[PDB]
Amino acid sequence: SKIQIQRSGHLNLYLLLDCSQSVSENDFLIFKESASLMVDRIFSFEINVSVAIITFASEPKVLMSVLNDNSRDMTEVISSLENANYKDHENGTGTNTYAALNSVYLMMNNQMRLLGMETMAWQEIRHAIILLTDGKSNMGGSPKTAVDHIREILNINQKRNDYLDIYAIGVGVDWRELNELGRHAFILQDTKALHQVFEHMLDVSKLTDTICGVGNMSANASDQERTPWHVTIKPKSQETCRGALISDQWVLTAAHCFRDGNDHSLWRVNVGDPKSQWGKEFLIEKAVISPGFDVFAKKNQGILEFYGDDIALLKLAQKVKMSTHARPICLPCTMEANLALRRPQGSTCRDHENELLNKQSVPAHFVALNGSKLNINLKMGVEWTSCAEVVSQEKTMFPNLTDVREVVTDQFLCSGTQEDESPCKGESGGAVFLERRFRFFQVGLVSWGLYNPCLGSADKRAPRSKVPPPRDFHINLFRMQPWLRQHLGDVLNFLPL
Ligand SMILES: *[C@@H]1O[C@H](CO[C@H]2O[C@@H](C)[C@@H](O)[C@@H](O)[C@@H]2O)[C@@H](O[C@@H]2O[C@H](CO)[C@@H](O)[C@H](O[C@@H]3O[C@H](CO)[C@@H](O)[C@H](O)[C@@H]3O)[C@H]2NC(C)=O)[C@H](O)[C@H]1NC(C)=O
Ligand SMILES: *[C@@H]1O[C@H](CO)[C@@H](O[C@@H]2O[C@H](CO)[C@@H](O[C@@H]3O[C@H](CO)[C@@H](O)[C@H](O)[C@@H]3O)[C@H](O)[C@H]2NC(C)=O)[C@H](O)[C@H]1NC(C)=O
Ligand SMILES: *[C@@H]1O[C@H](CO)[C@@H](O[C@@H]2O[C@H](CO)[C@@H](O)[C@H](O)[C@H]2NC(C)=O)[C@H](O)[C@H]1NC(C)=O
Ligand SMILES: *[C@@H]1O[C@H](CO)[C@@H](O)[C@H](O)[C@H]1NC(C)=O
Ligand SMILES: *[C@@H]1O[C@H](CO)[C@@H](O)[C@H](O)[C@H]1NC(C)=O
Repeated sequence: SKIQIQRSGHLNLYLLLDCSQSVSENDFLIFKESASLMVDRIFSFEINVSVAIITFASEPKVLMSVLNDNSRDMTEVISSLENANYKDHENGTGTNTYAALNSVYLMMNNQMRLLGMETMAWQEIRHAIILLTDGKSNMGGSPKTAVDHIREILNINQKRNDYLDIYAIGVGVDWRELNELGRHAFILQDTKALHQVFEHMLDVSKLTDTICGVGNMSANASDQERTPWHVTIKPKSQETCRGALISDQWVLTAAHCFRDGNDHSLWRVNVGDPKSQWGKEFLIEKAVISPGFDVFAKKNQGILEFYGDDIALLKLAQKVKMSTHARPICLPCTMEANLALRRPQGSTCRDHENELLNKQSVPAHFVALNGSKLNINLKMGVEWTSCAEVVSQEKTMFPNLTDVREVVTDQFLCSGTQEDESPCKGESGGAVFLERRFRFFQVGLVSWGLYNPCLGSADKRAPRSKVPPPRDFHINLFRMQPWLRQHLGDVLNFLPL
C-alpha cells in the first residue's frame, strides 16, 4: 500500500492514460487534469522523482520517458502532458493494457542498461505505475504477463514490496477488473475527488526531514495534519495563544501573549503528535521577545493599546520530531522557502514578497481555535489604506486619534473586509499563511483587530454588520526581516535582503 515519499533513493512515476473508444474525449480531458495534479503533487515534496507520460489504446505512446533527463523537470513533464491529444489514438481504438504495461517494462529494461544492473543507481529506484482507465481490456493478451515481468526485473519480495506499486483509477468502469491490474483500484467522479484520493496514495511517515510548508491536502485527514506547523501556547496567564513552528525547535508567535513577565519556565508549547490525541507538550529553553514591543508605549498620546513590534521567538527545550503532525512552515526570504517556490538561486527577499503578495487583494488563511482553516483577504497597495483607515472609527481603543498611521503602520498586513473571518484573541499569535503549488508560506502573524467574534462570549463566533466595523491587522514578516535574521541565522539560511 501507498507510494513512499522520502529523501532516500529515487521514485519513478509512470502515468498511463486510457484513450480507447470506451473513454470519451471529455473523459480523457479529465484524465489530463488528474495527471497534471499528480505530477504537481509529487514534485512538491522536494524528492528525487522521474515522471513517464504514456497514452495507450491499441498501442502505447510514450510522450515522456524516465530515460530522458526532462522526466526530472516539472515544467517539461507537464508540457508533454498538455500537448497530449485524444485523436492520436483514432487509428487504433481498442484497449491493450498489456502492451501499455509492457511499455513500462521496456522502459525499465532500458534504464537498467543505462545505469547498470548491479548499481545502487538502479536498485534504489522505487516504481509506481498509475493507470487512468476503466478497464475493459480487449487485445494484447493478459495484463498479468506484463505485471509478472515487471516483478521479475525488479525482484519483488515480501521484503521488497516497497519497490513496486500499481494503481488503476477510474474517473468519469469495471470494478473487479481494476483490482486485477492493481485496494489499489479506485472509481472516482471529480478531479477534486482524485486530488483527495491521491493524498491517501502517498506515504510520508518516513520523511523525518526538516522540510517546510508540507501538509495534507485532503479532508478525512486531521486538522493537525493539514496545518502541522500550528502550535498552542500557554503563558503564565491561562490566556491561550497560537504560534507556528519555523524549524525543529523554534516557534514564531505574538509578543502580546506574554503580558505577565518574561519568565518562560512557566510557559508551555503544544505541538501535534502522531500518537497522542492532545499532542506533545514542550517546555521552553529561552525566549526572544522583540525589544520594541510595548502596549502602553503610546499611552500618553491617548492610545491605550499599541502593537508595534508584536513578535516573539521561543526556543523549545527539546527538538520536535518531524512527522505527519508536526512540521515547520516555510518562512519567506529563506533558501528553504526558495526551493519550495521552485525559484532560481539568485532570489532576494524582495523577489519573494512580490511573488507571494502579488495582488492588491490576496487570499490568505489563519487557523481557528476550532483547528480548522479560515479564509481572509490581505489588502495591499492602494487597497491597504482604505482597509487601514477604518481604524479611525474605534474610540474605545483610540480616543484622541487623528493620525491613523500612529496605530497602523506598513509593519502590519490588513484583512477583515467583506466576508473575511476575524481572528479571536485566543487565535492571536497564529500564522497568516498562503498556499502556493501545494506548499505553505507564513506571510504574517495575527496581532490585533477591531472586533472579536468570540467576545460574545459565553462559550460562538458572531460578526454583526452595524458595528463600525470589524478589521484585522497582522505583523508583516517581510517588514520584520532584520530581527528574524538576528536570531534565526543559525536556524535558517536567509537570502539577500
Ligand atoms: C490515421 O490515419 C490518417 C489517414 O491516413 C490514412 O490514409 C489512407 C489513404 C491510407 O493510406 C491509410 O493507410 C492511412 O492510415 C492520418 O491522417 C493523415 O492522412 C493524410 C492523407 O492520407 C496524410 O496526408 C497525412 O500525412 C501528412 O499530411 C500532411 C498534411 O497534408 C502532409 O503535408 C504530409 O506530407 C503528410 O502526407 C496523415 N497524417 C497527418 C500528419 O495529418 C493520421 O495521421 C493517422 N493517425 C495517427 C495514428 O496519427
Ligand atoms: C494524509 O493523511 C492521511 C491520514 O489521514 C494519510 O494516510 C495514512 O497513512 C498512514 C501512514 O502509512 C497510515 O497509517 C498506518 O500505516 C502503516 C503502514 O505501515 C500501517 O501499518 C498502519 O496500520 C496504519 O495504517 C494510515 O492508514 C493512512 N490513513 C488512511 C485512512 O489512508 C496520508 O498518507 C496523508 N497524505 C499525505 C500526502 O501526507
Ligand atoms: C469550526 O469553526 C468554524 C467557524 O466558526 C465553523 O464553520 C462554520 O460552521 C457553521 C455550521 O456549519 C456554518 O454555519 C458556517 O458557515 C461555518 N463558517 C465558515 C464560513 O467557515 C466550523 O463548523 C467549526 N467546526 C466544528 C464542527 O467544530
Ligand atoms: C537526488 O539528486 C541529488 C543531486 O541532484 C543526488 O546527489 C542524490 O543521489 C538524489 N537523492 C537525494 C534526494 O539525495
Ligand atoms: C475521505 O472522505 C471522502 C469523501 O467523503 C470519502 O469518499 C473517503 O472514503 C475518505 N477517505 C478516502 C479517500 O478513502
